Amino acid sequence: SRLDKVEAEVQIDRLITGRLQSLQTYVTQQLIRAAEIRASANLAATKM
Amino acid sequence: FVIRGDEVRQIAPGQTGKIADYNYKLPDDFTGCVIAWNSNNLD
Repeated sequence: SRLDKVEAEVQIDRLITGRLQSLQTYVTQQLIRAAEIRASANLAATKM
Repeated sequence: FVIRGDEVRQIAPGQTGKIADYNYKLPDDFTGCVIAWNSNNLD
């Protein structure tokens, strides 16, 4: 609302980039922890 | 066309103004060239 449209688009690009890379970080962390849990689970299956 | 010097800055995408509001407006994706010059000595 409070700015020119082009400047607002330039501003919105920042939010887009920040949120996108933050989502990427969360996804990577999920991947690593998934590897952890799946290795442990197969270990548990073998133990049982 | 012919416009006054006050509206000279107005010719650009996203600009407001009398001509921009009600007479002549540019799109954001305007792919072209703008040329203007004084003609007070002729008009």
